[PDB]
Amino acid sequence: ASPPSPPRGIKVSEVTTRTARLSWQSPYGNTVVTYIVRYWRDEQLHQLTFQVTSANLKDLHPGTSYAVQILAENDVGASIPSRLVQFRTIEE
Repeated sequence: ASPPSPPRGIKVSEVTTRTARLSWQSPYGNTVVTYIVRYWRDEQLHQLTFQVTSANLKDLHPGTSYAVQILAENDVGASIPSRLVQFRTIEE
């Protein structure tokens, strides 16, 4: 066994004033893998976990730039992070 490879194909599907919806694909095979979503304002650091390859980030600041990483995790440990994805919430 070994840590999983990174999540793949990360897309920011929708963005609103206070939410951002994320989509991705499971990592290349290395067992059960879950995910760690780290996001922050790009100008506190937030971290949430998910079992499915989608996440709706909530109660974000309007008209704000965000960075987001996603990591895969199994019972060995976490993958190397995704590349950083940039998105921007809609102004109020």
